[PDB]
Amino acid sequence: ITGTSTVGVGRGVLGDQKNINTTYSTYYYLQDNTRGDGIFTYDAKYRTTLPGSLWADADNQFFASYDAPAVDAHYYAGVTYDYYKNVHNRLSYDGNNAAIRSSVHYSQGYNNAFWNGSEMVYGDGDGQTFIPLSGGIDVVAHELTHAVTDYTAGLIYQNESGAINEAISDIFGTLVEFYANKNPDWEIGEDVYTPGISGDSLRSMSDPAKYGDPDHYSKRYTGTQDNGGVHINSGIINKAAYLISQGGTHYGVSVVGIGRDKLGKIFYRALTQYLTPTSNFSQLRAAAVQSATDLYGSTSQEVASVKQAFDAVGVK
Ligand SMILES: CC(C)C[C@H](N[C@@H](CCc1ccccc1)C(=O)O)C(=O)N[C@@H](Cc1c[nH]c2ccccc12)C(=O)O
Ligand SMILES: [Ca+2]
Ligand SMILES: [Ca+2]
Ligand SMILES: [Ca+2]
Ligand SMILES: [Ca+2]
Ligand SMILES: [Zn+2]
Repeated sequence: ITGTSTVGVGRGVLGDQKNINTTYSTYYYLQDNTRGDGIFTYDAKYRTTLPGSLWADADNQFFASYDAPAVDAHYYAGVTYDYYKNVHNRLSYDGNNAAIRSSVHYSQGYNNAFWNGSEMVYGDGDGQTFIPLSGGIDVVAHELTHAVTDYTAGLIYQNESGAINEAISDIFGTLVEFYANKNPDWEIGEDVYTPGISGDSLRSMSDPAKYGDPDHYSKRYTGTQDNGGVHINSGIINKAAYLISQGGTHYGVSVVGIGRDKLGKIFYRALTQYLTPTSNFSQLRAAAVQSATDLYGSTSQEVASVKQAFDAVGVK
C-alpha cells in the first residue's frame, strides 16, 4: 500500500497495551514502513489460503479480541527485526531488508505456527492446548529465525542437521526474549501454552528432560517420527547453549558460564560462516569452537566453555 506512516494503539493476546506502526490510506493498515522494506500482517480469516488480506482497520485502534493476534505478530516481528539489526548488524532475514510477512487466524483451532519458506503463519490454538500463538515473543522469533537459517546455513530439516536447525530457532528465540526483557527465561512457548496449567512450557533449554527430551547424546532419539526427531534431539544442543551461557555441572562435567551476549555471537557466527546444509552435531561443535577462537582467541575462556559444554552433552 501507498500511504502515510502513522502509529496505532492496540491490545495483545495477553491483554497488554502497545503502540504499533501502521499505514494510512483510507483505512489503516498493519504495514510498518520504518523497518527495511516493511513488515506486513495479514488476516487469514480461519482459512488455509495464504497470505489472506492485508489487515485493514477503520480507526487505528486495535482493541477487539479478533485484533489481538494481529497486534502481537506485527509488534513482535518488529522487535525481532530490531534485535538482528542492532545486535548482529543483519538487515532482515536475508540481510537485504526483505519484507516480513505474517498471517494470523490461520485455520480453525490450529495449535501451531510455522515459516513456510516465504512467510510466517500463526494458528489461534484451540483455547486449551494453546492460545493464539503470536502472543509469545519466543514463538515469533523462533519462526523468524527459520528464515534466517534458510538464507544462511540452509540446514536440512531432518535428523541431526534438522535438530540443529530447531536448536538455533530456540536459542535465538530466547535471546530475543531476553532482548525485549519480557519476563525472560530458558523455556519455550510458556506464555501461550496450556492457559489452564501454570508454570509449564513446551520445551526447556535449562532442563530438557523435564518434558522427556534428551539432554545427552547417548539419549538421542533414532527413529523416524518428527523428521527423525528434530524437535526432540534439539534438546541436546539447547542444553549445550544453556551451559555456555549460564554455567553448571552436568553429568559431572563442569562449565563456567560466559553469558548470553557471547553465546549469541558465537552462535550467529557459526550459523553465518561455518555451518552447511548437511552439518551434524559434531560439525556444530567444530564450528562453535572455530567461532569462539576467531572472536576471543584460541586460549580464551570462551573457547574453553564451548569445549566443556559440548563434552558435558556427549557431543564428541
Ligand atoms: C515454537 C513452537 C511454539 C511452535 C513450533 N512450530 C514449528 C513448525 C511446525 C510445522 C511443520 C510443518 C507443518 C506445520 C507445522 C517449528 O517452527 O519448528 C514448534 O516447535 N512446533 C512443535 C511443537 C508443537 C507445536 N504444536 C504442537 C502440538 C502438540 C504438541 C507439541 C506441539 C511441533 O510442530 O511438533
Ligand atoms: Ca479498530
Ligand atoms: Ca518468558
Ligand atoms: Ca520463553
Ligand atoms: Ca501453561
Ligand atoms: Zn522450528
